[PDB]
Amino acid sequence: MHYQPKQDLLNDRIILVTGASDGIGREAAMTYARYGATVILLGRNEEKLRQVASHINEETGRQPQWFILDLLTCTSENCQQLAQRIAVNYPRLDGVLHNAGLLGDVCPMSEQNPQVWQDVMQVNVNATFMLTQALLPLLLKSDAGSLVFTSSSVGRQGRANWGAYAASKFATEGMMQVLADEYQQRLRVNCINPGGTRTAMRASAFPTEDPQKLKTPADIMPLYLWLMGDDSRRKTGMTFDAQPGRKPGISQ
Amino acid sequence: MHYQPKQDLLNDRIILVTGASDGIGREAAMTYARYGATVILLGRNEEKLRQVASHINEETGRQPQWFILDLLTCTSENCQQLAQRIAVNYPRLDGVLHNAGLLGDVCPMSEQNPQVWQDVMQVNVNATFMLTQALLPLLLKSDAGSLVFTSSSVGRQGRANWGAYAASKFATEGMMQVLADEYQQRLRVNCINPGGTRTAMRASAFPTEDPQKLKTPADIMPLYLWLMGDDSRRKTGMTFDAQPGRKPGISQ
Ligand SMILES: NC(=O)c1ccc[n+]([C@@H]2O[C@H](COP(=O)([O-])OP(=O)(O)OC[C@H]3O[C@@H](n4cnc5c(N)ncnc54)[C@H](OP(=O)(O)O)[C@@H]3O)[C@@H](O)[C@H]2O)c1
Ligand SMILES: NC(=O)c1ccc[n+]([C@@H]2O[C@H](COP(=O)([O-])OP(=O)(O)OC[C@H]3O[C@@H](n4cnc5c(N)ncnc54)[C@H](OP(=O)(O)O)[C@@H]3O)[C@@H](O)[C@H]2O)c1
Repeated sequence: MHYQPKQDLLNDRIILVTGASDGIGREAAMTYARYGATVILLGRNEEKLRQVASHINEETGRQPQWFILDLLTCTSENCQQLAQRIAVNYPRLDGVLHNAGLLGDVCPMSEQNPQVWQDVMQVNVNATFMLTQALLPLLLKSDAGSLVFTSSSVGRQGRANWGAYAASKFATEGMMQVLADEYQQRLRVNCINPGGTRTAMRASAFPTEDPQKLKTPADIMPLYLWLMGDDSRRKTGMTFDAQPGRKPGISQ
Repeated sequence: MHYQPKQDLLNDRIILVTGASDGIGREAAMTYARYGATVILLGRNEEKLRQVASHINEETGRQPQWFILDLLTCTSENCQQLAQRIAVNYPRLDGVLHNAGLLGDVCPMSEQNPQVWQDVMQVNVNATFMLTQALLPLLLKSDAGSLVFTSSSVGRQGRANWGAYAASKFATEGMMQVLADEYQQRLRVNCINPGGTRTAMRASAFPTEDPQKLKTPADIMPLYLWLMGDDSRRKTGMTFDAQPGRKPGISQ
C-alpha cells in the first residue's frame, strides 16, 4: 500500500504494540511514535524494551511506557493484571497491534517437535487470545478502536515445512474474522500479512536468502500506518498484505 | 456427494477412527465395518467403546479392536505407545479418520472461557497433531494411505459466537494443507466438513433447532465412504463438504 500522511496522523492516539522489542514490532512502535501516537511497548525482556523506549525518546522527545508479559507462560490473570496496570495510566486504548510471534520448527511434520508445536500455539493463538480479551474493554472505550493481528502467507495456504506456525496463522485469521463479525461497527479488526521482511527471524527460516534482497520493516510501514489512523475508519474483518505480489518463497 | 458402492469397497482396508464412541465417529466406524474394513476404534471411555464394538459385531460378525486415548491430556509419548500397541496387531494403517472433537463455549469472545479455549486447541489441534505424528509411519506402510481431518463451516469463515472452535478448525485446514503438500503422491490428506448433522453436540450449540430438520450421520456417510476407498485414490489436499449448499445457520 502507498500511503503518505501527516506526521500528526496519530497525534492523539494511544497504541499498544506487542513484540515491540524487535523486528516489525520495534519498527511499528517507533513509527507510530514518530506520527504522534502515545505508544505502549510490550515484551518479555525489560532491557530490550528500555533500549527501544530510549530511542523513541531520542526521536520524538516523549518516552513511551513498557510492560513485561511473557506470552509463552502468562495466565489469563496475568493478562488482567496487565490491563489493570494500564488502565490507571491511560483512559483507553485506540489501537492494539498484535505482533509478538513464535516461528517454531520449520521442518517436516514427521520431525516437527511437539513441545515447540505447542509453544507456538500457546504464544501465537492462546495468549494472543487472552491478551486481547483482557484489552477488549480499554479498546471499546475509544472513539474508534483498531485491532490488528499479524498473519502470514502460510496462514492462507499451508506449505510443506511450515508446521505449528502455518496452523497458528490460520487460527489467527479465524480469530480475526470471529472478532470482526462480532464487533460490527464498534471496532476495526484486521490482519496484516507483512510478507518476507528483513528481520532476524526471516533470516532464521531462510538462511540461504540474501537479506539485502528483502524489503525492510521500515519499507512496509505504510499498511501499519493506515490500519491505525482515520483513513481506514470503515474497514474491518479483512486481511491486508504489505507486499502485494511478492509471492511465496526465498530468492526475493 | 452421491456415491453407491459395493459392500466390499473397503474389504481389505484397516481404518482407525477417532471419536468412534459417538455421533459421526460412531457412524463412520460402523459404516466402514459394514463395507469390509478392519476398523480400529479410539476414544476415552472404554464402556462406550465396548458398546460400539459389540454392535459392529452384531452387524458384521467381526469384532473391532478399541484403544483408549484421551486427547485433552495425552502426551506425545502416550501417542507413541499407542502406535506401538497398534503396530503389533496390524501390519499398517490404510486410513485414519480424525473425528474426535471438542466444541467448547459458543459465546462472545468477551465471555469465552480461557481454560476451555485452551482445552479446545489442545484436543482439536495439538493432540490431533501428535496422534497423526505417531500414526504417520503405519499409514505410510499402506498401498495408498488415506488421512482425513474434520473441519467445519467456521473453519472457512469465522462467525460471531464461535470461538476457540472456529480458530481450531482453521488450524485444522492449515494442518491438512501442510501435510497434503508434503505427502505429494504418498498419501491422500483432506478435510470433510460434515455440515450440521443430527448429533448430541449439534443439539448443544443449537437448542432452538429441531433435529428432525437435520440430516443424519448415516445421511452424510457417502463422503466418508468415498475418501476411504479407491474411487478417490488421486485426490489430496482438499476440503470436501458433506451437505454442499446447506449453508450456515440453525433452522435447517
Ligand atoms: N518478517 C517476516 O518475514 C514475516 C513473515 C511472516 C510473518 N511475520 C510475522 O511478523 C511478526 C513480527 O515478526 P518480526 O520478524 O518483527 O519479529 P522478530 O524481531 O524476529 O521477533 C518477534 C517478536 O516476538 C516477540 N516474542 C516472541 N516470543 C515472545 C513471548 N513468549 N513473549 C513476549 N514476546 C515474544 C519477540 O520478543 P523478544 O525480542 O523479547 O524475544 C520479538 O520482539 C510475527 O508475528 C511473524 O509471525 C513476519
Ligand atoms: N455434527 C455437526 O453438526 C458437525 C458440524 C461441524 C463440525 N462437526 C465435527 O464433527 C466431528 C464429530 O462430531 P460428532 O457430532 O460426531 O461428535 P459427538 O458425538 O457430539 O462427540 C464428538 C466425539 O469426540 C470425542 N472426544 C471429545 N473429547 C475427547 C477427548 N478428550 N479424547 C478422546 N475423544 C474425545 C467424543 O468421545 P466421548 O463420547 O468418549 O466423550 C465423541 O465421540 C467433530 O470433530 C466436529 O467438530 C460436526
